[PDB]
Amino acid sequence: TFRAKGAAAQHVNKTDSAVRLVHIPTGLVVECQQERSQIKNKEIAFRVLRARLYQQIIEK
Amino acid sequence: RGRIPGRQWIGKHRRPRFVSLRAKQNMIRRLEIEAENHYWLSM
Amino acid sequence: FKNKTVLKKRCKDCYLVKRRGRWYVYCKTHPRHKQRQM
Amino acid sequence: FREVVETQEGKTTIIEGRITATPKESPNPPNPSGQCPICRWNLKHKYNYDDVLLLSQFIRPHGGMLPRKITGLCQEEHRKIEECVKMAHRAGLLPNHRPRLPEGVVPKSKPQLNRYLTRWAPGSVKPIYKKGPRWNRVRMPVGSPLLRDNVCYSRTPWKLYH
Amino acid sequence: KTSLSSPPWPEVVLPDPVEETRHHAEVVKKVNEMIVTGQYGRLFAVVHFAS
Amino acid sequence: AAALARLGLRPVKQVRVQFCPFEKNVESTRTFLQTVSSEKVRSTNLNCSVIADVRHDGSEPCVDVLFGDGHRLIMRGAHLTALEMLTAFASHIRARDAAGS
Amino acid sequence: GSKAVTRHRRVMHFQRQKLMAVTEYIPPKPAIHPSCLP
Amino acid sequence: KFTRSRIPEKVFQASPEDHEKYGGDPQNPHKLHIVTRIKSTRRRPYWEKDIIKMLGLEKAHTPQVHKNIPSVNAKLKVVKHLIRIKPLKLPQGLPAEENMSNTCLKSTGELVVQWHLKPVEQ
Amino acid sequence: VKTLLPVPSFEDVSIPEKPKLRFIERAPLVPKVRREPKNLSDIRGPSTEATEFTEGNFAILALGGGYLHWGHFEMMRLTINRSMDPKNMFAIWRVPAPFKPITRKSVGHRMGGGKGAIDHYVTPVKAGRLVVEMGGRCEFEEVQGFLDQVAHKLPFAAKAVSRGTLEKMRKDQEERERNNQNPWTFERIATANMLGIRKVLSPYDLTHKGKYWGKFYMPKRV
Amino acid sequence: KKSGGSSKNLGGKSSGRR
RNA sequence: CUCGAUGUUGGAUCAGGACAUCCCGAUGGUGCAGCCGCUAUUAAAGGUUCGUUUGUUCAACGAUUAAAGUCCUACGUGAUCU
RNA sequence: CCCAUAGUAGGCCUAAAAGCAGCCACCAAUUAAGAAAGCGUUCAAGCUCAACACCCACUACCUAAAAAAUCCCAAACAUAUAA
Ligand SMILES: [K+]
Ligand SMILES: [K+]
Ligand SMILES: [K+]
Ligand SMILES: [K+]
Ligand SMILES: [K+]
Ligand SMILES: [K+]
Ligand SMILES: [Mg+2]
Ligand SMILES: [Mg+2]
Ligand SMILES: [Mg+2]
Ligand SMILES: [Mg+2]
Ligand SMILES: [Mg+2]
Ligand SMILES: [Mg+2]
Ligand SMILES: [Mg+2]
Ligand SMILES: [Mg+2]
Ligand SMILES: [Mg+2]
Ligand SMILES: [Mg+2]
Ligand SMILES: [Mg+2]
Ligand SMILES: [Mg+2]
Ligand SMILES: [Mg+2]
Ligand SMILES: [Mg+2]
Ligand SMILES: [Mg+2]
Ligand SMILES: [Mg+2]
Ligand SMILES: [Mg+2]
Ligand SMILES: [Mg+2]
Ligand SMILES: [Mg+2]
Ligand SMILES: [Mg+2]
Ligand SMILES: [Mg+2]
Ligand SMILES: [Mg+2]
Ligand SMILES: [Mg+2]
Ligand SMILES: [Mg+2]
Ligand SMILES: [Mg+2]
Ligand SMILES: [Mg+2]
Ligand SMILES: [Zn+2]
Repeated sequence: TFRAKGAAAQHVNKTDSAVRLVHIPTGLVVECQQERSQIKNKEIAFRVLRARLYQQIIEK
Repeated sequence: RGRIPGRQWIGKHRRPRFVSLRAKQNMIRRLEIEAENHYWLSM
Repeated sequence: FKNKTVLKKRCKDCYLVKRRGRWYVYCKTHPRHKQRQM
Repeated sequence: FREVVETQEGKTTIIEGRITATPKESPNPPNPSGQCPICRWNLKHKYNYDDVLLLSQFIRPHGGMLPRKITGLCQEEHRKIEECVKMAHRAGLLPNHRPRLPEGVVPKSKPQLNRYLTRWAPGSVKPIYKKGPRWNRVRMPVGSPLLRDNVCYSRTPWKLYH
Repeated sequence: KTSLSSPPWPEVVLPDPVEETRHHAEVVKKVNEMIVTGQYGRLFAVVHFAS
Repeated sequence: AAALARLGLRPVKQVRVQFCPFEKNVESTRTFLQTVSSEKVRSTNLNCSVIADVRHDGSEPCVDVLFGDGHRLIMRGAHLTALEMLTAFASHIRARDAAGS
Repeated sequence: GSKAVTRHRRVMHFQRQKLMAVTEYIPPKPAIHPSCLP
Repeated sequence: KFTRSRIPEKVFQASPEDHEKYGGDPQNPHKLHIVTRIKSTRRRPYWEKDIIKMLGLEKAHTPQVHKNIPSVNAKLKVVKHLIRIKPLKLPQGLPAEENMSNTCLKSTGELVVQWHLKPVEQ
Repeated sequence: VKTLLPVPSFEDVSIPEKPKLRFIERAPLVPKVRREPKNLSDIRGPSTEATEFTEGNFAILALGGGYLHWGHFEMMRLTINRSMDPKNMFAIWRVPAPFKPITRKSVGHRMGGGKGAIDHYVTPVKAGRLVVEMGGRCEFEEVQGFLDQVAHKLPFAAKAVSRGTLEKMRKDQEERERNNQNPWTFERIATANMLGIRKVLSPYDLTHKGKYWGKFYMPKRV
Repeated sequence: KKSGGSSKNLGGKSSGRR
């Protein structure tokens, strides 16, 4: 969890909204900061991670 | 280092309160008085 | 030693002994059976 | 009692056992119907850690406790006397029942700290660095809980935790 | 005899009431004779006045 | 038996057990004989002879142990228990073995 | 505040707490302990 | 919800053991009560406050005499936890016109018709 | 000469065709659409149902209130089936499948906006209710090994009991109330409104008599 | 801050009939 | 609680403390031969790098190091600075 | 604590199943010991338990811990008649 990037006034300077997900076996890194809530970011970051790893298993 | 969250005597987490020896005796003393009141209201 | 809340002898050679104010499990046959009360 | 003597004469070791004088119970106990020596003399709930005259009758010459089967004490009083003996040893009230020391061993000087009613062994108790709040205070135990039923001549009961 | 065999406070034996009654009369007569002969100086009293 | 079997009877040459079975103070000696006469204890050293002498002379029981070094161990079980005699017997084995080797 | 049924043991009112202490079970105490009689 | 309390009638049925403990006579019930308030009406529901006023128990530790009748006892049962109930005793009977001014209510519940403020000669 | 004693015979006990516990589903066959209130009283007070043995001789006794969800049923079903002997033991369910709807709002939502959607189903269990009952050609010691293991994994206090132990437990409690030397009891004081104690007590305390507090049951209260 | 849902139950605001 | 004002990221400076210890110390267990590790107990005295990109906290990467610890301090500290 | 021989490696299945992968039976020698309760062996060996003997082990069969950031926190006390 880390602070996002962008012109967003005070909320980012204190709130760790951005979520970074790293899959240890594959090394893929997925980051999402679109939403103000971390949980909202975490879910979409999971969904992108699921989709990217869905291709990896197909490639696997 | 030991502090009660919020106010002491209200809330989900409260400062525990324990019944002393004289606290029990005072309640028993008033219980005996009311028991005798039950007898005198029976006649 | 492995800290434990419940001490159990894992074989016949383990023995319970109370040392330094807490209970211990010692086993000369299998040293991995040694346990410490938490 | 019985003693064991080992003598070596002519490079031959001889082990023999002999019977010494055996003390007998004082005649006419006040409570012959009692099932154990403590209650036969009406001493139940009426002795403390410092009553070494009573405690010395149930200990070995080196300070060890005697078996419950040999003494005939009940299980409840055996544990009471066992803890009282431990507190007597820590209080220095039994100087003639010191542990056996092998030849050539001389104990080193150690600080002398007077103590009594010592429930726990001094070498196995950690300091109370954090006392805690008044509603969760960490207390310092005094005496033994097995002596809670002793006859108290004061209105205030025994305080086992200080 | 153990530490808890007997109460810590020493035993107290009150005087015989038959004998003590005679002793009380002697003390009262002794004090009464002092008043007759005036063997007292300044007197202090404790009075209950106005609650 | 189990404890004595671990130490073995290597430094022991001959064990002689003398007791009068009709007496009332030979129970400890007989118990010592049972432990020594065990197959496990005797299997440690087949060169060690265990002899049980039964007499009706009324004499107090005696146990004679002869080691390879020539030293003799004599334990009189008239007022000794079986456990005490076993511990003394084991202690001498642990010492006579060290002296020989 | 908390509801009637809680996951944790809800702190009782002091008036109720004193009532619980007073109404505790007191087992009968024989004059002479049974182990001291034949 | 906190509402008024219905006391079962079994509570007010004296057992023979109770009579020996308190000395009352079921066949000769006491005619009058001696009701004294020993508890505050504060932190109590308003219906208990009103009944205390009806019984004339506004001031605590002030004895008040009430008749031992079911209607009066019904009010007492509501505030029985705030009062001490004792039977009125008449060792010398009811006061007369001659000794109306020489009466005193002792702490034992006895109303004595003579009060001389003198030690007994016996 | 060691003294031997006769052993009981189980040759008269029949074993059902399905000794193992049946599968329990997360949700009923027809999902419920009418959301229900919290209704915390379903786990408060003594249980008035499933408090007696029916077929078996051994069971798990609930010593407190709580909710059982599908996770607990799988823990009970897998442990009991694995640790039982089907040829001589059988187990049955004394609790129904999860039926009470539980609603959870979306994570991060503020208070308001109606009631959340149904998330899962739970089975309310009161104190003193049997959960799983077992029996067959076995002793209590054989089944007590794993029943206590399952009992300690329940959200409420539980203990493995038998027909004899449960009867002993109830008779011991009745003896405690009979020989209680305390002149004051919770039932006497509460029912008589002594000291005005009902101002701090609950209307349920007239029947619980101080033995129950919330979802908790206190066996030491008389 | 997330946009929440809405209650689908309307009406039911009738007063008592006395 | 504060809107008749309690000044926000990160950095600089100075650091105070916690131990749930990254390194150094003392120990138990091992599928611990040794050399390296894994895990647990104990220990907060001492130490815990320099850089490219990015406003960055992070992260990636380069070269090292006995180690480049996790957190709290009004997300420590703007009447010290940026 | 002490102690352990034997019909027999029961049959069947199985490359092998020998008390201890499955299935069936679960009888019997010896005063005493389950066609085997827990380990183990590729299968066997091997180590225990339930036996006998010895003998008053003459057992409790109710339970369980800890960590935060300025500096622990009244001082103390088990003994003289419950007020
Ligand atoms: K609070
Ligand atoms: K539980
Ligand atoms: K403001
Ligand atoms: K440091
Ligand atoms: K830059
Ligand atoms: K086999
Ligand atoms: Mg913008
Ligand atoms: Mg904008
Ligand atoms: Mg506060
Ligand atoms: Mg203690
Ligand atoms: Mg409420
Ligand atoms: Mg309506
Ligand atoms: Mg309306
Ligand atoms: Mg209408
Ligand atoms: Mg201002
Ligand atoms: Mg800074
Ligand atoms: Mg610092
Ligand atoms: Mg540490
Ligand atoms: Mg620490
Ligand atoms: Mg250092
Ligand atoms: Mg090592
Ligand atoms: Mg800041
Ligand atoms: Mg400033
Ligand atoms: Mg700044
Ligand atoms: Mg066979
Ligand atoms: Mg077979
Ligand atoms: Mg096999
Ligand atoms: Mg079989
Ligand atoms: Mg074999
Ligand atoms: Mg055996
Ligand atoms: Mg202080
Ligand atoms: Mg003060
Ligand atoms: Zn072991």
